[PDB]
Amino acid sequence: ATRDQLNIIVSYPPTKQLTYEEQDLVWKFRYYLTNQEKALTKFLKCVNWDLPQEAKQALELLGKWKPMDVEDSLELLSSHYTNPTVRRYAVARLRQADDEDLLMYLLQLVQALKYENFDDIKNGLEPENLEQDLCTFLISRACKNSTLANYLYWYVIVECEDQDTQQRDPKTHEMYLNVMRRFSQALLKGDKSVRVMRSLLAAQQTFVDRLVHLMKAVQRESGNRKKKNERLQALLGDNEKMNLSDVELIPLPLEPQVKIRGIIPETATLFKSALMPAQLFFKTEDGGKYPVIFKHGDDLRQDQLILQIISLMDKLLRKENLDLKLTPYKVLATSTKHGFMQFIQSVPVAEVLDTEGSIQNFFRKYAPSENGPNGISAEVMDTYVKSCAGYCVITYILGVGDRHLDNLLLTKTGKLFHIDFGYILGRDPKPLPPPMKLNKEMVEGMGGTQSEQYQEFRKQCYTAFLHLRRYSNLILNLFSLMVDANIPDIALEPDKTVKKVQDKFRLDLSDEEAVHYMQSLIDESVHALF
Ligand SMILES: c1ccc2sc(-c3cnn4cccnc34)nc2c1
Ligand SMILES: [Cl-]
Ligand SMILES: [Cl-]
Ligand SMILES: [Cl-]
Ligand SMILES: [Cl-]
Ligand SMILES: [Cl-]
Ligand SMILES: [Cl-]
Ligand SMILES: [Cl-]
Ligand SMILES: [Cl-]
Ligand SMILES: [Cl-]
Ligand SMILES: [Cl-]
Ligand SMILES: [Cl-]
Ligand SMILES: [Cl-]
Ligand SMILES: [Cl-]
Ligand SMILES: [K+]
Ligand SMILES: [K+]
Repeated sequence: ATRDQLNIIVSYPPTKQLTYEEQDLVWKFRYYLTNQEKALTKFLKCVNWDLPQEAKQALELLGKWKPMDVEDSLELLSSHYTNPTVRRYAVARLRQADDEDLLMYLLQLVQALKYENFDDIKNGLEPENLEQDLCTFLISRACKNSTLANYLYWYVIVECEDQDTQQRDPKTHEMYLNVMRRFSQALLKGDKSVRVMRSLLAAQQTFVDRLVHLMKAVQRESGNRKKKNERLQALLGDNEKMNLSDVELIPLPLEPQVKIRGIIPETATLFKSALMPAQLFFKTEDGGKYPVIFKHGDDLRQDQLILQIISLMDKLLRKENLDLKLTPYKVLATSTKHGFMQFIQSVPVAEVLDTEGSIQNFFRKYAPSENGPNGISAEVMDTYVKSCAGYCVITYILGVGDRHLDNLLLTKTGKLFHIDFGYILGRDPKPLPPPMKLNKEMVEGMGGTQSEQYQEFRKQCYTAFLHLRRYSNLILNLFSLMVDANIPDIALEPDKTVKKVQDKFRLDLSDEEAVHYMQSLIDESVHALF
């Protein structure tokens, strides 16, 4: 009875609001839940931190409570929590995570700095252990891991440049400046290995500055795209002036593990789109090539968030031994006005239909198999079905809209994936958008609704939906740290952002019911087509 109600309360998503009755109830069975790590956050939510006496007893129970998982500690860094001890406790719990998991959360943790003590961040500048705040922790971990240092720098530099924040929230703007100042300071006071990282960061910044200047200069050629391409390739050739073809092996901001010698001038060209982004081939240290897209005049931060979340969702699926052949390509804003994207060799589905008439034709042309399904390589088909299922569930959870055949891309190995996430969290250029985004071309690609593939596709959809639901706490916690970020589709309804994602998980349904729900969603989406 009562215990049953308590179990339901602790089972609530981290972002669900407890009623007054639910809160007073939790406060009553405090000592009866100290050994339930998943209940710690619910107790903390039910404490009046404005009352000295109340907070004192609460902090005491914190010390005797079974430590909470790192995934749940993210909740404490949200704006909801202002008690320094709780926030310090959250950092102590985050310290228990390795750098691979920490990097999965860094984007959100940089936003969570908005909820930290600004004066402490500033005062730190030269004129469970709980001595480190978030800023100190991130800087500490970055000094030990150049990959974390890379993303910390760029994530924070972008927030420093944000002119919206500068005008509307000068205090927050200054804080991020102070964060950058604290970072530089720590680097200059570190070991030889640490200090060199600072100059590497500076080398990256100047390279990006010269690339930006290059893009503007290309736009000085008033000719057609061919003429602009010739201007681009010519300017890239002059390392004396642009200094972008021969550099001192600096980490690639988009992917710091990749060291680059410069950009191949002769293979650089501009896309035929309004902003004319450039496809650039970086020369890597081992003689290889890393193709990127560099876009100027666009805020990539919404795309950056979605691809960071898709990367996380892929890793989660992979952890559960489910590889759905996803394409979490890398995105890095280098400013609110420009950034990099990892280029994935592929062809938009609209172009596939224009040139080959169908996905299946395309597959047969490049991946034929006599005994394969519909004369298509079984491996390619298996990749297509899995990637279809993965993105079908992922785009559904994230509420991605504006879905057409030009932002649905396909590789010759069978990988299908989505790009250009200008519409997320339920927004769409059109009203009454389909809840699930499963077009006829996709279903035809796998052999139609009568094909076994289809059935397998739904099976994969079920599996993925159940797996991701298990991580709804982590995913919702990360989104909760984004509610105040300068992201268009979040800024529109900040208060409703987490709810919109939470509802997609249908955590009110059991696993069995959730599979039925997914099936319905798939079947009705296919019926609409039909
Ligand atoms: C024709 C027209 C437009 C595009 S954008 C594109 C592409 C490849 N990787 N990637 C990663 C992110 C965004 N976009 C891409 N391929 C084409 C082909
Ligand atoms: Cl009530
Ligand atoms: Cl109380
Ligand atoms: Cl703080
Ligand atoms: Cl570095
Ligand atoms: Cl402020
Ligand atoms: Cl250097
Ligand atoms: Cl441009
Ligand atoms: Cl191109
Ligand atoms: Cl053009
Ligand atoms: Cl990314
Ligand atoms: Cl193409
Ligand atoms: Cl955008
Ligand atoms: Cl809409
Ligand atoms: K990839
Ligand atoms: K078309």
